[PDB]
Amino acid sequence: RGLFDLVDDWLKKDRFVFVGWSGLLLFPTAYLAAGGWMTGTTFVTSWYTHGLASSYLEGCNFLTAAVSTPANSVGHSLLLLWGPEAQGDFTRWCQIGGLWTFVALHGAFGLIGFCLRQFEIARLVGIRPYNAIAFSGPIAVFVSVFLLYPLGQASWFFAPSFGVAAIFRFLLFLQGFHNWTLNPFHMMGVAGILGGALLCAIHGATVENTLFEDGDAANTFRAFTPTQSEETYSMVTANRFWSQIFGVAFSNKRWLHFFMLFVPVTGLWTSSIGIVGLALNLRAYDFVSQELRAAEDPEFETFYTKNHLLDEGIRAWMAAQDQPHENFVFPEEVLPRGNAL
Amino acid sequence: DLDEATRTVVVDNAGNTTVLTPEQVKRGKRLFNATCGACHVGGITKTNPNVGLDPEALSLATPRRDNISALVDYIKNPTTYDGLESIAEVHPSIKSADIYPRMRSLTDEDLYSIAGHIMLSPKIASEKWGGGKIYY
Amino acid sequence: IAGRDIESTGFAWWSGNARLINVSGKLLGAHVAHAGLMVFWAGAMVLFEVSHFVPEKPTYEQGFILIQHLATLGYGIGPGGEITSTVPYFAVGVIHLISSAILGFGGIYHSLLGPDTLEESFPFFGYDWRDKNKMTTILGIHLCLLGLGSFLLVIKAMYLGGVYDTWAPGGGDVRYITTPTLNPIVIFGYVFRSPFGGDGWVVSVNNMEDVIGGHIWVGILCITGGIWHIFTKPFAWARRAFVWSGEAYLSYSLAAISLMGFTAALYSWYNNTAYPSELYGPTGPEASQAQAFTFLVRDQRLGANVSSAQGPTGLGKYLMRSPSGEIIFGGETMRFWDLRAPWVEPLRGPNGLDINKIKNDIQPWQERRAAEYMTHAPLGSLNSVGGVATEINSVNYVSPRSWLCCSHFFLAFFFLVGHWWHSGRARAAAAGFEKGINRANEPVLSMRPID
Amino acid sequence: TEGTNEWFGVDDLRLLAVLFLGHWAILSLWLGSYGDSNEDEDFFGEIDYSAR
Amino acid sequence: MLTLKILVYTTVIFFVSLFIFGFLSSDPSRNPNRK
Amino acid sequence: RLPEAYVVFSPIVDVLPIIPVFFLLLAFVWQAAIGFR
Amino acid sequence: VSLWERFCAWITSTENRLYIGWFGCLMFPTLLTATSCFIIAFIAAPPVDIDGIREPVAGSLLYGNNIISGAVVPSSNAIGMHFYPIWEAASIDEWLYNGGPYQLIVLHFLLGVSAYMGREWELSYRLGMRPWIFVAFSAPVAAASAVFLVYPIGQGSFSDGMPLGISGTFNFMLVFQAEHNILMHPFHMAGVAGVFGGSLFSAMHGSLVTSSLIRETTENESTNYGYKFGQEEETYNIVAAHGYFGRLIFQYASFNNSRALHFFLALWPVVGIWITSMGISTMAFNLNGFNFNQSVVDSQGRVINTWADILNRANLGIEVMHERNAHNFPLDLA
Ligand code: CLA
Ligand code: CLA
Ligand code: CLA
Ligand SMILES: CCCCCCCCCCCCCCCC(=O)OC[C@H](COP(=O)(O)OC[C@@H](O)CO)OC(=O)CCCCCCCCCCCCCCC
Ligand SMILES: CC1=C(/C=C/C(C)=C/C=C/C(C)=C/C=C/C=C(C)/C=C/C=C(C)/C=C/C2=C(C)CCCC2(C)C)C(C)(C)CCC1
Ligand SMILES: CC1=C(/C=C/C(C)=C/C=C/C(C)=C/C=C/C=C(C)/C=C/C=C(C)/C=C/C2=C(C)CCCC2(C)C)C(C)(C)CCC1
Ligand SMILES: CC1=C(/C=C/C(C)=C/C=C/C(C)=C/C=C/C=C(C)/C=C/C=C(C)/C=C/C2=C(C)CCCC2(C)C)C(C)(C)CCC1
Ligand code: OEX
Ligand SMILES: [Fe+2]
Repeated sequence: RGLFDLVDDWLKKDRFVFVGWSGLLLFPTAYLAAGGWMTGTTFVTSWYTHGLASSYLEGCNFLTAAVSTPANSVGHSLLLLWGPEAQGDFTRWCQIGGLWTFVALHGAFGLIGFCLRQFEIARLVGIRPYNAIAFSGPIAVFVSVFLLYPLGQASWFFAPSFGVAAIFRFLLFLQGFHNWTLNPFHMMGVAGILGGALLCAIHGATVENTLFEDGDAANTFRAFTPTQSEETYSMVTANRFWSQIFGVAFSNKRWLHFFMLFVPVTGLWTSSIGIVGLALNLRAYDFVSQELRAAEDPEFETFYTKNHLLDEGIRAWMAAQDQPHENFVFPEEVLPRGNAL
Repeated sequence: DLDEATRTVVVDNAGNTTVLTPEQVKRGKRLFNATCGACHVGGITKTNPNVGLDPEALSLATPRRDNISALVDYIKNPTTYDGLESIAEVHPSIKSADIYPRMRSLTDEDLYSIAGHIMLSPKIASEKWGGGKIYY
Repeated sequence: IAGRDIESTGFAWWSGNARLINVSGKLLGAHVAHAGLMVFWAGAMVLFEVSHFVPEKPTYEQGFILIQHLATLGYGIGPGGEITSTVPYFAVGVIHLISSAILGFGGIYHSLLGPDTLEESFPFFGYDWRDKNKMTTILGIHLCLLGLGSFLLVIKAMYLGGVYDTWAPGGGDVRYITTPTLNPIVIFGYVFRSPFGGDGWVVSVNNMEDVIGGHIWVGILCITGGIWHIFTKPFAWARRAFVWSGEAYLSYSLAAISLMGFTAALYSWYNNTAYPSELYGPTGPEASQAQAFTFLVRDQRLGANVSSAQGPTGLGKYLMRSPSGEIIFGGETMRFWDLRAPWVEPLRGPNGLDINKIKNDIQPWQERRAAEYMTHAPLGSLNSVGGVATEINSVNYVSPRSWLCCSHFFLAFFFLVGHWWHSGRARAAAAGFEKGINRANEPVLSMRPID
Repeated sequence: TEGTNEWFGVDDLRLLAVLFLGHWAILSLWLGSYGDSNEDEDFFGEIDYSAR
Repeated sequence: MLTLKILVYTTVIFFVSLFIFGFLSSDPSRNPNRK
Repeated sequence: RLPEAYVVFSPIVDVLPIIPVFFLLLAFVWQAAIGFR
Repeated sequence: VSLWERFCAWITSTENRLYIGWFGCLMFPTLLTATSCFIIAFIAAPPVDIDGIREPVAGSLLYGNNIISGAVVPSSNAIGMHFYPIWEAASIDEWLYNGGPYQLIVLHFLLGVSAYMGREWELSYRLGMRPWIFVAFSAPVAAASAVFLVYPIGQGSFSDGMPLGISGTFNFMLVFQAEHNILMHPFHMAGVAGVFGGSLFSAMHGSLVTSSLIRETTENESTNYGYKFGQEEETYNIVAAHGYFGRLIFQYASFNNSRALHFFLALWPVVGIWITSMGISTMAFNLNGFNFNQSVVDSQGRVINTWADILNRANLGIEVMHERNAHNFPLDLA
């Protein structure tokens, strides 16, 4: 009837890719985060920001290429193309590291626009919105690492660059400087990721091994029409199996599939709380009862004090080349070496 | 950006400087990694780390070893660091090249390019050559 | 088209060679075609390994794996691991290449024109999987060949040229095995050792007299057991324990071939007798001892008493004492104190490394060997740059031991998975429930209350 | 003495009489049912359901 | 220490022999299909 | 390298170990042309 | 009638509370001895010479540790690969000093887990199930045998084996990074994709079932009580969740087949952990990951740094500091 109704009926039309209202936020912003990454890893260097090479023009393969974080002198500037740093020039915008905030900002509005996509399709199909709530897990890892972690730090420079090996140094930068593995929020996150991979490997292998005979063929994939009301696997058998192997087992398909949602997602929320606590440098660095004892008793050694000496090697050896803006000129005689290494 | 001023290396004990043609610096790298680079990788010596390929360490040898003519001298007749006795029996050489099968086929220009690589590499990388793992 | 779609058989295209279980001509043509590929690779790889051979670099620096098996047989090898000729390596790679064109033609004949079942026309070759007299005959015929193939090693090492002994007195050279060891307390001594350190179950055969003397007993067993399974029939206990079907025999092999898969992958890491260090490069244990021996020679020239040289931990910096009492090398190399190598065994005694022989008799070929085995340690990378994991990109070396111990070991786990898949199906195909649970008769419902 | 090359780790003679009386004490249990059966009765199955 | 050692080889080849003579005990026939 | 009567065929021999991989891909090409039936 | 047949009938009975089976004849004695020694060695066990340099590393709770730092320490560098039982130790005090209980726990663990795996087969045979849950459990058995068995073999000592603890795990992972460069190795890459993908398709499948549940309850009671146990009606509209994901990405990327869907959940992690556990195995024999250090150069020949060179300087920090007293010679061959 009205003008709003014609636009509402056009976006929600059955077509190849469902656009909806949320596609106006997703499809422009996701296309430019992805294309900003493919351009930045191919053409744009890191020679002026980090003093590296992170492009395909500079000989890096898929692994050692990245879209890199800007300089520490930029601080937390948004680095707009028209801004006071770039001033409209495209070429000087790329050399300062403007594509990285271009990827991260238009990417953050892609994950907004993709989670709104999951509320919109669920309302048209008419289902409960648990996909949009389980996808809030990965939103809490993007925001609290690519956005909330460099905000608490000195600049955008201490953020993960969007490249394969550039994530890998961020894994190593976070052990030596922060002792991230000791943090109980990672420990509750590893329990959800390795716990979530566990549940789909079991539920994958128990459904597929309690199937009913619905055909004479040896292939069991053929014997399932999608609109049938009979269940395709014996729940009573699978309960009787695991009650004797493992001792305790699900007797509820509604509780089972909810539990496959809770376990992976909670590991992304609990691990997201800790990385917000490392923006503020509130790290779980030391057990002081272990540290006061190892200072007074020069014979008491645990595995825990062995990890601190591994972190002095990370804090001293890479920090010269890690942070060229700070100009660490270490002598050879201050770098902690071991015996004969 | 391999300028001929950068390719110009010292050639004799007096101090004359000649330039290396661009096939000398290319064969000089392939031959060095294939022959010498098993132990002398990046200027350090694996089996005796005191005696390196540093331009400081080549100069302090009792015959001065920085020259191209002095390095090819060492290859055909390797004395020690103080130059009193020969270690041709244990270092690969031309004189003791029946034991080492790796040096039975080397010409004069091939040692001229290997010694070119040992001399021209501290001019390219100033501190990485023989600086150990600190300067990797 | 009948027999070659899912409507006739019940197997999809991806599990398509499972249609060959109950046809015998198509199955025979498949096993002789894959045998045509095993041959064809080995002929074409050696020709590839000959055309890239350079006499300057050693045999292991050039990254070959197949022309070093023939050098252990003794073709074209000189004294001290120096490959001389490389005309006989060309000859072997052609015979294993021409012959695959014949085995290729059997795979394309028997599987595209041969009868589907041999049991109709050819009653000698035709069979059934459920038959137990025929299957032990097929096992028996193909065991007497593995007996005869073991004597070809013994004939070649005693009569036809000899084999390469790295322990040969005077240096490693092609040596006729004159007097092999035929003692079953010694030969089956290996088979019942511990697999752990120091004993090292079957890897630790340390001379060619036990190798060639051992392949005699293999030829004795595989012929008597070949004749045993031709004549006889499986006993009462053997008929009750097995599943006599087609896929069950396949999952019996896949368990045993994985045993051979791990063991050949552990020969290549530790053994320096069947795999000479002159050919395959130094072992994992050997390059750890060659480092400590090199700096032993280095600081002995500085007038340092190396026996009384107190280490930084309080142990021996150079010579210390093993937990069984022997004089060994010190460092992280104290774990590899069982390293028995032809360049360190001149310095042994009853007690271990003889200190009098270290102070006086170190020969310069041992210094040329320990410096060669330090710089060519088996530590590499996938892009084939050597050294430690933090080495810069200048050398191009990964040891051929690390390619064999990481690829046959790689396969030997997946063939253990093949024992798990193919025997889970074959035990359940014998029982009837491999297609799923019957809806009319569920076995769990006719059981006790659950508790 | 750890790294001795002795069969099954049998160091002393007394450990043999342990091994022989372990396999045989259950073997004799096993022969009480599956022993003394007909060793000449076949089947053309994949699996036998003969008797207890 | 040679008294403990005797006790272990009893316990190992007790349960290993129950394993070996378990599957020799007509073990394929113990299925819910028949017998 | 190869003997002197065979140095001519040094390019062809370099391709030859790859050829067993090409039989694995020949099965799928044959399954595509048969229409996966 | 016989005593053995009345014992085989009990040990293979599915009417037991827990199925014992013939693999339980060597699962239960193995894992209860790995357990009962672990609880004692984690709580009360004296310090252990791990580096073989007679510097004993404390690992138990009574010697001033916690849950995080306490760990069953691996055996000595002095022992190395040698089999070290209690009777080959001349006292228990000599056994506990040299890293005794690490070999007693690990060897009774790997036998009990490889018997727990075969036990999952056996009950699937006696219940009429298709058999292959135990093939999915091969993937953590591959990974447990990679860090406790295969990596001590190729490195030649159980001292390089993984410490049974929490802080000992991260001593294991970091030292494995410096010496082998696991992150650049494509098999750790193929299993990070296995568990990121595994936790994706877990929470992606578990959401689309819970989204499309059928009304069987009221708003006061729980959602889960609309499933009665053992019912034969399907508890969710699978056509609904297919039409949702058929619009969320596009139409042809959606499994309408629930059997092929529930197979892909078992394929992706298990293949990802088979491949990963053969990354530790091929890096046990020092076939390390990629090494792109000093790979990008200018025309002058000066080394231009990359991200791998920054990653290298993190590896050089751990390499020069791990086992800071155990080394005497310039190259960590072990
Ligand atoms: C080791 C590799 C190998 C081998 C030897 C075989 C062999 C066979 N497969 Mg098979 N297969 C394989 C891998 C292999 N497969 C793989 C990996 C898959 C999964 C994609 C399949 C899927 C598959 C299906 C789905 C089916 C088979 C079938 C068959 C059999 C008959 C084929 C036939 O009659 O069709 C005719 C074949 C052709 C027309 C192919 C022509 C290609 C020619 C032979 C290539 C020759 C090239 C060579 C260089 C020439 C050398 C000549 C010599 C003179 C030098 C045959 C025994 C069929 C079967 O079960 O039969 C009952 C069947 O249904 N296969
Ligand atoms: C293990 C492999 C194997 C097996 C079991 C068979 C079996 C069979 N083939 Mg076949 N074949 C094979 C390989 C094999 N073939 C190969 C490799 C080729 C290519 C050359 C052929 C080419 C071929 C043709 C062209 C024909 C057969 C035929 C037959 C059938 C009758 C053969 C006959 O008359 O027997 C009696 C035959 C003999 C006694 C002659 C034996 C002579 C050989 C050279 C002795 C072998 C020497 C030695 C054992 C091998 C050592 C090498 C080894 C280490 C690899 C029979 C089922 C025929 C058939 O089915 O009829 C339609 C038929 O026409 N085959
Ligand atoms: C490729 C190798 C191969 C394969 C697959 C087979 C396959 C088979 N053999 Mg065979 N065999 C082979 C080589 C092979 N054989 C060789 C080379 C020999 C000569 C030594 C034998 C000697 C042989 C005999 C004597 C018997 C078999 C039997 C069997 C059947 C399975 C039994 C089994 O595996 O128990 C595995 C069992 C063990 C590894 C341990 C068994 C321990 C025995 C029973 C203790 C009793 C002492 C006994 C007299 C042997 C003394 C040695 C020592 C143990 C004291 C099966 C058909 C049995 C059969 O049914 O005969 C037809 C049988 O009785 N085989
Ligand atoms: C030798 C081998 C013998 C088996 C060994 C036994 C060990 C088994 C462990 C018991 C799990 C008990 C947890 C109760 C849990 C409980 O009772 O749940 C009971 C629950 C049954 O749910 P139903 O379907 O009955 O629920 C329907 C509705 O009523 C939901 O409320 O079963 C499961 O879902 C458990 C599956 C996950 C199992 C979680 C196990 C996590 C591992 C343990 C973590 C702790 C280890 C800490 C050590 C420091
Ligand atoms: C930045 C920017 C921009 C732009 C944007 C865009 C427009 C972009 C796009 C772009 C794009 C969008 C890109 C793409 C790329 C792609 C690529 C380059 C791909 C590649 C691929 C590959 C290489 C892969 C591979 C493979 C294959 C082929 C098959 C098999 C598998 C694999 C995976 C291996 C603008 C203007 C706004 C401005 C601002 C800034
Ligand atoms: C059945 C079937 C199949 C299979 C196939 C196959 C497996 C085959 C094989 C094939 C084969 C296995 C082949 C072979 C061939 C070979 C040949 C044909 C050779 C020849 C040779 C020559 C020609 C040489 C020459 C020379 C000389 C003489 C001297 C030196 C140089 C040269 C080397 C050049 C498939 C998968 C498709 C599937 C379907 C069915
Ligand atoms: C050449 C040589 C030699 C020799 C060799 C020998 C003489 C061998 C032997 C071998 C043998 C003598 C082996 C054995 C093996 C055995 C086995 C590995 C067994 C297995 C068994 C089974 C598998 C069973 C199973 C079962 C059960 C447990 C229960 C019931 C069921 C059934 C029956 C299935 C020597 C050392 C001098 C050195 C180097 C060279
Ligand atoms: O033990 Mn445990 O960590 Ca395997 O690397 Mn060599 O060893 Mn000793 O150092 Mn580094
Ligand atoms: Fe499900």
